[PDB]
Amino acid sequence: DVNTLTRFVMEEGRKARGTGELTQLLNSLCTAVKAISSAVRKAGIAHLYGIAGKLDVLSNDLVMNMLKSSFATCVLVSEEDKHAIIVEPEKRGKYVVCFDPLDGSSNIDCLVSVGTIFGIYRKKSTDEPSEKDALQPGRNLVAAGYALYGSATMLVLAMDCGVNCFMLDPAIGEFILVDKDVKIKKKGKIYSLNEGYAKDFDPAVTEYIQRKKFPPDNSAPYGARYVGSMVADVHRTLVYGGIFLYPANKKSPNGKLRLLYECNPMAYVMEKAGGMATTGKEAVLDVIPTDIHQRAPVILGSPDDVLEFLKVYEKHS
Amino acid sequence: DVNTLTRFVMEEGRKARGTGELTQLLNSLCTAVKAISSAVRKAGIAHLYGIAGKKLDVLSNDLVMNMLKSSFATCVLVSEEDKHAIIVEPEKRGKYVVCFDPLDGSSNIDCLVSVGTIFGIYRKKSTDEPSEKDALQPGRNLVAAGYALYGSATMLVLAMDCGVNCFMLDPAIGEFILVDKDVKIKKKGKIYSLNEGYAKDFDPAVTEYIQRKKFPPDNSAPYGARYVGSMVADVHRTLVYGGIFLYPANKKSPNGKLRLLYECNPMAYVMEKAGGMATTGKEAVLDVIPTDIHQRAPVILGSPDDVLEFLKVYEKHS
Amino acid sequence: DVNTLTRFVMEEGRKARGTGELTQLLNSLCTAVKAISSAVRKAGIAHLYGIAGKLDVLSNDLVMNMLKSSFATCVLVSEEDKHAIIVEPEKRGKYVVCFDPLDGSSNIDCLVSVGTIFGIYRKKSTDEPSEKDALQPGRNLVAAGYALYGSATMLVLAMDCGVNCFMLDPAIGEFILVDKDVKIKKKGKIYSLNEGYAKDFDPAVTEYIQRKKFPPDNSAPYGARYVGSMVADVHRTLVYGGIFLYPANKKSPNGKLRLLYECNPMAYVMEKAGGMATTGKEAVLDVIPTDIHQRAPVILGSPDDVLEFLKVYEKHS
Amino acid sequence: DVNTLTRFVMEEGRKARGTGELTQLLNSLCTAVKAISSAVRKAGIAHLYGIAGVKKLDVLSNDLVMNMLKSSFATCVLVSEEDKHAIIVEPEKRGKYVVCFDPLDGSSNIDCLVSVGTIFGIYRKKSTDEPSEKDALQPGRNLVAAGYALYGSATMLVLAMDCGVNCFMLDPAIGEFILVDKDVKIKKKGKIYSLNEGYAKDFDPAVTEYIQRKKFPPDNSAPYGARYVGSMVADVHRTLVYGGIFLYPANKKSPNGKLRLLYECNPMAYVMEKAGGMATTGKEAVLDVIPTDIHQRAPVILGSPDDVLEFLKVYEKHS
Ligand SMILES: O=C(NCCCOCCCNC(=O)NS(=O)(=O)c1cccc(Cl)c1)NS(=O)(=O)c1cccc(Cl)c1
Ligand SMILES: O=C(NCCCOCCCNC(=O)NS(=O)(=O)c1cccc(Cl)c1)NS(=O)(=O)c1cccc(Cl)c1
Repeated sequence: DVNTLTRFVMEEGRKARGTGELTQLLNSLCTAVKAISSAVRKAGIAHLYGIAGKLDVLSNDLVMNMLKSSFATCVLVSEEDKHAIIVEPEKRGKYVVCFDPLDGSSNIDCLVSVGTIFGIYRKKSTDEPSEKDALQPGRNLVAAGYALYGSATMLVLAMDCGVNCFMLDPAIGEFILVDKDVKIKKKGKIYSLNEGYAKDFDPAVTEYIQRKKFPPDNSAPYGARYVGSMVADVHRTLVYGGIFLYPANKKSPNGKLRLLYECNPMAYVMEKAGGMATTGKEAVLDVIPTDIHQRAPVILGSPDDVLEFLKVYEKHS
Repeated sequence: DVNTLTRFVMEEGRKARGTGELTQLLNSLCTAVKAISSAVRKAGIAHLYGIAGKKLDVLSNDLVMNMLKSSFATCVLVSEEDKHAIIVEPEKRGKYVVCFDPLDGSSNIDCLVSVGTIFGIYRKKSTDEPSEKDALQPGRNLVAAGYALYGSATMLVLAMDCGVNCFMLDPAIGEFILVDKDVKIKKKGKIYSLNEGYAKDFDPAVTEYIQRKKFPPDNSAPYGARYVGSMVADVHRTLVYGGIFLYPANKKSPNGKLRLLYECNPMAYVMEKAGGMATTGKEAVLDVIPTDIHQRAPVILGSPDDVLEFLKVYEKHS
Repeated sequence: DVNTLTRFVMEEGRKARGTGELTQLLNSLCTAVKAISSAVRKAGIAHLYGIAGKLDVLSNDLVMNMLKSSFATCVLVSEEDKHAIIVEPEKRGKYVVCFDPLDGSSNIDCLVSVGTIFGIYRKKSTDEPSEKDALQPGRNLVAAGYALYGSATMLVLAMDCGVNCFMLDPAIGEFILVDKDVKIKKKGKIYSLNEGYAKDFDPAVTEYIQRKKFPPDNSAPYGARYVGSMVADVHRTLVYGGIFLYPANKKSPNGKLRLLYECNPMAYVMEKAGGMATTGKEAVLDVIPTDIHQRAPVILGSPDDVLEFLKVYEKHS
Repeated sequence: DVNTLTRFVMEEGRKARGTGELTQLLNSLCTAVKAISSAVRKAGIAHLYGIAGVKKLDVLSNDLVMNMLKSSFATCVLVSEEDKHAIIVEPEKRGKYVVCFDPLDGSSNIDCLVSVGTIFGIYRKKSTDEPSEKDALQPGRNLVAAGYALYGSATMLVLAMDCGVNCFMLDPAIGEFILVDKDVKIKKKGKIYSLNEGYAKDFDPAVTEYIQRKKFPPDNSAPYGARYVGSMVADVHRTLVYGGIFLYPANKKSPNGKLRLLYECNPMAYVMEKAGGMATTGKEAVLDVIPTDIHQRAPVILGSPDDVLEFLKVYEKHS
């Protein structure tokens, strides 16, 4: 039977005997994602160019506004906003959402794939909502995932039931379930990181990547791919297997990607698909945050590959 | 004033006193590209999954083939998807030869990587009966070339004698809107792009060149690295931001991997019309004289300062 | 604050402490309407004409399949099907749906407005579901409405809480609430019927139309509009006021429109909007059907206008 | 073989050995029509209702047609239903054609989602004088091309030229007008009549008798059906496809009718005649009226030729 995101979350909710509030959140989020997709594919650009005589800000406003009006959220953390946004009392629900509304957009002038990353927590205390409600370890996530605006638009939704992938049919504005309960390969053949900054690599990263290009045995060297857009690179990692690295170094001892709305959601998707996500010292999902914009190193992907990285990493520690 | 692809080529043709045949070709191609874009973004995918109770690269080929045949502007069509050249039936024969890659990069489309359509347009040069040999022209002979990139948005980049112009597809109205006129690439960039997974097979010149990007001998900042693995995406980034793109020969591909007629030549032509460069290492891509419609070529292309720097390293290794 | 059909029905259901089954039905119905709208506006028609080298049937297939897979329905009556469709046991829910999947399509070759009409009943008996479960008076409706595929696509949904109008935004595939708790004008200035059958009119209709052209109280004559597509004519009646008539004639002594899936849904929308709908002898919603395809005369619209017709009708007994 | 509006006009132009200027006009017009269609179907309406935290359609449509036509380099004088005076195209963008158009005909009732449309008629500038409003004061006989876009259940462009009438369906997935009906001809006699009978008390006696004949046929034939959308493009297009008659006639309160000659009556009369139909004011062919004011009204009775002739017989009978 055909299945849409709307029908899927309703049915997972009836199984869980839920009240429907998380489904309202996700419905509102999907509406925002269709609106972002439409703007990212440049619907209406002819009007900007005078036929009748910003993008990351618009994406942020869409997500912010749909979530606030969902009546399901109370604290909203965005990559685009210095402080957490506190939902006004009359619209407050029980969930905390951290999101990157248009990840990768700094290079959107070249039409690179971009995406929306999100992580959904249940508010844990009864105190007045504040930034501290978003300072939960990724282990506490209720749901997380991303929309990828690539050759097509796809929503990847990870929850306790696993990882499910929904293709946006723009003819009708429906997310169609096309990949159910997806699992990542145990071991891949692609490595993904910015090798231009090799001079700053931690010595363990240098050795691990050397082994991918120059295997000490008779295996074939890994292929290299690096889009420079986290959603594109992580989704390829999910589909094809392999490893994605944005690691710490001496100049950036905490990495550069942001824990709350980049690393944790991707780490959660990965673990629900049978993959791994490490900072090098611990699981990303076990980091207890102290700053809503704090950075974390991340190495994620096929478990055999992540474990091999950790072997080399331990060797230099 | 607002300008569309349709209006633009018609006006360039009136300037040149043309008969309208190349405009008919380009109109037909743009119709195919909009249909390809629609299918690549998965419009109607719900019907495949049973809402009411062809593979993309095949459909893309059919769209380009059929639109070009019915344009009455072409006589020989070479496609990545077809082993032999397609000879247009006599009643629909026009004067142009088109080599194209209908959905470049589609082998990884299952991860939604950017994909694209690449095309190069020649005038048929011989008076012989149309045949595969009509497509064996060096890229220097191109009349027009370019690509559609199906990325975060769909864009058509069209290079001609007048320069390079970029048109954004507005899917609300099915129009390509002129958004970047007479585009020129930066003289020098800060990004290098190649599959470093083949580092073990690199010839010494490539190895040294890449070492210079990571460990600059003048202690300037290292280049950043980007490699989508989809040629249209990487070349378009190279055009927009500058830098250098490399697909050199390796042990799996001793004659390079990218295809001369419908990947390297069209991108080389766009690059040169934008003030960039494109070389095999031994000569300009556009100067290679093809002998086989699917033959491969090594390619190094992008900002002129960067390609020239590579060629100095190449000369150093003779 | 912005509101979608998805969010609206979900929020009405949470207010009512519902189990979500009617929402699943209405969500499935909205998906089908968007796919019908896409096909009616001829998205993809270029493929039929060979770019790469039925409409009422498709609409019926879209509604049947989405409702079956909603797990909310048990009996389905369609204009297109001789007998009621009984949902297979594993997909059975508690609701009965009568619908006209593409009303007006007989004239779609001239691109007349067309529409989808639906009425939703709860199954009342514990017996195995059967065609007889749809033989309920319109008084028993739980929800009803229509999608109009006109200059734009609009879904009008009537329930106990009133009538709400949602515009389909085709850029994002969302029904946006644009008219809340709609009420029809007490009296309009437009009458709508096929005057081509004047030779067959009952004397009461003849006299009423005479009053519209030659007003006895010195008011201006009514304008006449008759699209010939019931959804288009009824929606204008809702928006501008006035009266719509499809009375009996010699070709159709019981009228021409079908009680279960044309007259009843429109009568229910009208009454929920403060309007009226009568056969001449009784309220449409009070007719107790004995055949799922039975016909009924219908006079509906602004209450002052219908009452004036009934005043003339009673004069002729 | 598939044929699009753009491909069709290029090929008609190469046949005529034309310079392409009219094709540029028609291309620009098609771009505006696709943009009108998008706005009419309410693409983006969610932004008006606060999804992220504004011209009326008839204003937007006029702006779209005006701007696309000016930038076509193919026009010199532009007459719009929306503008009191003709627009004179600036010298650097002047071409040889005069365009009269109604950018969103029927829009006054668009709040009920009635079918609406865009109507256009294209003239060659005949004089060597400086371009002025007078260049639009040509009889419909002089039309080079005319037609309409109907935004109904689907969007269709009907284009009438010397070669006949052709119908192109807009495929909104790709923004292409696809040729679906070639060389269209109207039925010789129809079975539908179309006019606002609510104003019957003001009818001219010939109209009263003709409509009486449609409802109470004197020869035991079947009475005609009645249809009246109230949007001219929708009613005229149904008339083209199914046959019959459409009436917006003069009366004593409105001796010149209500519809506008230059950008409503003339283009529809031209489409009808190119399809083998008729269009009359009652006293003469619409296309033969010589206008003196760009916004002047004309009565119009059009459609299947036997039906129109029957009307004219009734009209002549009442002198
Ligand atoms: O999804 C969840 N539950 C499923 C839905 C059940 O609750 C629906 C509440 C609204 N009620 C109705 O609509 N009722 S009605 O009869 O249809 C009705 C009555 C009157 C008017 C109308 Cl129009 C309709 N729970 S969850 O916590 O969000 C959740 C948990 C786990 C995973 C996930 Cl993904 C989500
Ligand atoms: O584009 C080129 N020329 C532009 C104008 C071509 O005009 C030919 C079109 C056919 N003629 C008309 O349509 N005539 S009409 O009066 O409008 C007419 C008459 C009757 C019915 C109608 Cl409906 C319309 N030349 S080129 O070689 O292709 C070329 C060269 C260089 C760069 C490029 Cl990009 C392209």
